Amino acid sequence: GRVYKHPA
Amino acid sequence: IKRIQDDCPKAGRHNYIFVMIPTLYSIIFVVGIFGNSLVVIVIYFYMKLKTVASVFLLNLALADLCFLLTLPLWAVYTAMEYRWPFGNYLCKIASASVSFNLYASVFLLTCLSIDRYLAIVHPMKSRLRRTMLVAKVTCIIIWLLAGLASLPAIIHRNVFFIENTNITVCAFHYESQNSTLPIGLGLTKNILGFLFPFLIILTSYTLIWKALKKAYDLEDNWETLNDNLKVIEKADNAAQVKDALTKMRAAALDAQKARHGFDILVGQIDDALKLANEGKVKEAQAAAEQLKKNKPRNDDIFKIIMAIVLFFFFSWIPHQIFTFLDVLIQLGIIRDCRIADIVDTAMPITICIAYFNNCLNPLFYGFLGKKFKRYFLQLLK
Amino acid sequence: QVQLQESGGGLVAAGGSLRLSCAASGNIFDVDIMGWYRQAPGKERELVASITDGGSTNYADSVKGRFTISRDNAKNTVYLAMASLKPEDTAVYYCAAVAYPDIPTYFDYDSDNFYWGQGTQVTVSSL
Ligand SMILES: CC(C)CCC[C@@H](C)[C@H]1CC[C@H]2[C@@H]3CC=C4C[C@@H](O)CC[C@]4(C)[C@H]3CC[C@]12C
Repeated sequence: GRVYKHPA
Repeated sequence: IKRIQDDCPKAGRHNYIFVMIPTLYSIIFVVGIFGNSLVVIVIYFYMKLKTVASVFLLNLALADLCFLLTLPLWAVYTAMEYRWPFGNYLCKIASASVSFNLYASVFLLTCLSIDRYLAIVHPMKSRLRRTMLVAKVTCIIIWLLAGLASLPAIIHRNVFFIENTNITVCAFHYESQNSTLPIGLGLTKNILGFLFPFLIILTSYTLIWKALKKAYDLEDNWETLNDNLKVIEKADNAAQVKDALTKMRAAALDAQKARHGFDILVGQIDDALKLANEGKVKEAQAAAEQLKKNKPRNDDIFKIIMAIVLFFFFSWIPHQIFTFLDVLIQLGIIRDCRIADIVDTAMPITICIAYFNNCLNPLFYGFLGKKFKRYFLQLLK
Repeated sequence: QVQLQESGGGLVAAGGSLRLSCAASGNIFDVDIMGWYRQAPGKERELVASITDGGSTNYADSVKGRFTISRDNAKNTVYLAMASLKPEDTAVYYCAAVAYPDIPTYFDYDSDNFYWGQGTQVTVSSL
């Protein structure tokens, strides 16, 4: 799937 | 670790982001550590916590300092084009520290706004319920509710090995099927982290707005009666008396709409209007003189209430919209890799806005107090 | 600082009368709202009465119809006329006042614009 690699 | 595949690998990977965003995290770090440290030094050491608002403002700066400790980790992380070398244990703490500070800082402003509604509108009736013990128990509940809200950021935040780019990152994995992560995790940050608290913050200061308006408009009505009564005594014709007596009747009705003889004053002003209209000038001045001081007032308090609400709204509303856009991609409402790029690029921008204004909140709220402003300028002098 | 001096306490028989006074000192501007609090032995403090600069009064349900609070805005004093005193009214009565500085931002991390008094004893014997 997608990768939410942001700090929160 | 786990090896995963990224649907849109080129989303959010821009060189101007990898250069500017780490610089912004450095500006937030230096300014945040500087400002929030002085707030703790002035409150806890020069005031010794004597009010309820001081307990909230102290924990508001302590919560911001914990978030700033993890900030250098995200700076070098974004600098190395989203590469995480700090291990799987340091990411679960860092990602939780950001989610914890979001709920904690917003919950503290909610309770601090409720405290202002009670301290300004109900000073005598709400004093015995607003004590130092209540403020401390309120904060420890806020710590638990924020930690409970940041709990998924501790369980599901793992370090993944992206096979598309051979880049080791830490993130949430929005798996297409058979995903152990909750469906609407970003929805909690929307309603619980913004929508519900903002409606309480907006309601609290609106009632302060309406209360101070009824009190200030009442004083202007009495000031209109006294100033016009001096005009009648200094008048020389019936036209000047007719202008002042009409303004007094209008001011008496506004002062009445704030059980007694307000109709007696209005009726006696109407009796004086019957004389000034018939060319009688000396008779109207006698009836006006027969009928009928240093209160603090700040006409700029409405600009302050205006700035407090809009500062909380415009600081978080960029981050909360793209958070909601992240949920639409997670649920499957939108699967385009083009809109996922503009979301992955704008997310570091919105964080540099929300968390920079949030780290200045304990400093701005402190400057409202005249005593806090006194100790703050002594440390710098 | 805004100090509050209290006076008028004393020991009186049941059904008597007293008049508690409290004048505000050390303030440059007029005091906003003043009231009276009492704390019975072994019980929590409670609000008795409060009167604003406009004249609106708010009494408790246990002293309604018996106590009469008033104030003189010229001298910044508040008078609590107690009548038909009962043995339940035996408590220490405290004077409270709210005063804001010039150009008030309505924020205070030092005293919350709230000031108390020393307190005067009021005792009522049943017989
Ligand atoms: C990098 C972080 C974690 C630690 C470094 C900043 C810390 C130590 C903070 C908290 C104590 C702070 C100091 C406390 C007192 C003063 C005196 C004042 O006249 C100028 C600011 C100054 C000098 C502060 C600067 C920032 C400061 C040194």
